[PDB]
Amino acid sequence: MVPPINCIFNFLQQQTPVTIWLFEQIGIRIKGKIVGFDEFMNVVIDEAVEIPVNSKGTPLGKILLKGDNITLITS
Amino acid sequence: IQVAHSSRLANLIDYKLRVLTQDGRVYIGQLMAFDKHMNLVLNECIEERVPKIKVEKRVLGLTILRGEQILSTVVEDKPL
Amino acid sequence: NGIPVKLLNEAQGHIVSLELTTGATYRGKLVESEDSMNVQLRDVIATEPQGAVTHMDQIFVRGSQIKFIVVPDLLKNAPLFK
Amino acid sequence: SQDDEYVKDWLYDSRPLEEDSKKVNGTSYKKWSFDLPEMSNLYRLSTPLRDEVTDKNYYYLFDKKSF
Amino acid sequence: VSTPELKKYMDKKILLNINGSRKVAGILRGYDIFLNVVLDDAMEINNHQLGLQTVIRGNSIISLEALDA
Amino acid sequence: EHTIFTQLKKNIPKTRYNRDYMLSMANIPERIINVGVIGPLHSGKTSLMDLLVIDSHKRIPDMSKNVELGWKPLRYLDNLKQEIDRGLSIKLNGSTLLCTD
RNA sequence: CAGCUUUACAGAUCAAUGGCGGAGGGAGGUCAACAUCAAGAACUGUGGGCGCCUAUAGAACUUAUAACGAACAUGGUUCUUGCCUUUUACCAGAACCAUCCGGGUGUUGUCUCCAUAGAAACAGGUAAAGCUGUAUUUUUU
Ligand SMILES: Nc1nc2c(ncn2[C@@H]2O[C@H](COP(=O)(O)OP(=O)(O)OP(=O)(O)O)[C@@H](O)[C@H]2O)c(=O)[nH]1
Ligand SMILES: [Mg+2]
Repeated sequence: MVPPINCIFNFLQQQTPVTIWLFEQIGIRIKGKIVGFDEFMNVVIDEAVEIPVNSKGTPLGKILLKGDNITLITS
Repeated sequence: IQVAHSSRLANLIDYKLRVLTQDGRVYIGQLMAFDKHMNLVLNECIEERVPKIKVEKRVLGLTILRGEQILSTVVEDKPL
Repeated sequence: NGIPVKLLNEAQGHIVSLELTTGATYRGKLVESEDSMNVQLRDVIATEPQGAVTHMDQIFVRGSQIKFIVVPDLLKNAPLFK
Repeated sequence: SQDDEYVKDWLYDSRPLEEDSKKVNGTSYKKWSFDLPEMSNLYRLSTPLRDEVTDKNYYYLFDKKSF
Repeated sequence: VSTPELKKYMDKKILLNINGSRKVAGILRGYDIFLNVVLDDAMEINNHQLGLQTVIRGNSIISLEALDA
Repeated sequence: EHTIFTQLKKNIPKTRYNRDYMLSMANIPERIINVGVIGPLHSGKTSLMDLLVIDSHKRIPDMSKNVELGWKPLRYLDNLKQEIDRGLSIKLNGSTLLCTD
């Protein structure tokens, strides 16, 4: 068994290709690699990229995204 | 419509209550149980939606209404 | 403890209906319930908001999404109230 | 007036409690309702005549049924 | 504190209904008190997979349906 | 009439909850526990059962004054003439009780 | 400590209305009379569907090592025995039965000793009694 806290600790140490979907949001996705972790689901992401959905690679950098509006993570 | 000048919700329990909902429906019936989170248990709940003309109507009976999806409460009628 | 949530968990086993925030109704045997209404069903018909019925074996739901739950006429009788 | 501090005053009476309106029904003398310590006193006093056998098993093959 | 009893659904594929009519297929890996589903990623709704191992947030869950019996 | 006794009547002692509800509940499994209380001689298991039953029902006929008070135990689940007079539970005289957790 | 609900206050307007009203004692008594207490574990009423079935209210007392009594006699009839031999009187067992000494409640009434008010709330305040109260994923940030 793996709780989300432990799977994100794998994503923390690895820093492998993450793709993030967003809460109350279908129009945009993110593509980066997990760098931080809070006690809440707040995670800072370096090498992040704004990726509009397959209904292109748009510009985005390193971001502290407020993690209460997360949907997906996959490193 | 008539009702006593009541202090709080629990004092007027088992009264026929028009209860609004955030999705547009209104649930009308005699309330059995309330909660800290405003979850309600209507004895003779009746599902009444407002479609885009005239009222939609349906009978449910004993049902739990979750509190989060409530708009407000209104007294429709007396007990018995 | 929540006296409506009390009723829900007491209603386990009966053929109960369930509509969510999405407006998609359900109907079948209940299995599990908790403080946060983490509902499970069996033999559940799953009517979509349009009216498209899809029969399925089981389902699990989160409490935040739940709107209202149709309980039978048996819980009217006993024994939670008095 | 120390061990036998409560009953001593009334233990030797025609009707043990003529009045004592709390402890008995009245003067009809039908019912009674003592407090604890006086009951204790009575018990202690009754040591010679008291039943003095708590182990209900004791009457084994010596009950009325057995007889 | 009340742990959602997903040990009946542990190591089984599940059709997770999530925000905006989106679906997630995938075998279950674990969970927490907030219902955050740790699962092996599969095809997302014709159909296409994003990621290998995923962690879905509880707030975004609409439902989760028993694909496997 | 008879000596080795039960109720033998229309008016069974009324329950606090209603037996219709109990039977309804008994429609589904995962909601019918078969307890079968067990133990040594004079564990008190029959007395425990009696306590449960009394708790459940309103007024029993057999629950006399003394038993209500709690001098004698209302051994409600030793119905047999013998099981009384002998002072032992001897056969299975269980009960179906809609029990609140 | 805050909210609500209840009571003793002071005066209130006293409408609003309630409710305690077409408001009316208590404690006892070696005091009565009446009912009644061994029965499918057992009682009674109420409705309804045809003496009964079916839902509804109720139920003091006495009990489950079974009994009103944590107690204990007597009399009769038979049957059996003993002492005997003729009966009473008896021995002590049985089965039946009765009598008696008492008991319980419940209801009436009397007898006694104490009594002895035909109106208080609302607006609050004072003080006291019964419950509740002290955002960062599923309720409300
Ligand atoms: N001191 C004490 N005695 C008890 C307690 N519970 C029961 N007893 C006594 O011990 C006996 C045990 O309870 P019963 O129900 O009579 O016996 P039982 O459980 O039927 O025993 P079985 O016949 O073997 O099932 C009772 O008859 C009581 O006298 C207790 O809590 N404390
Ligand atoms: Mg002669």
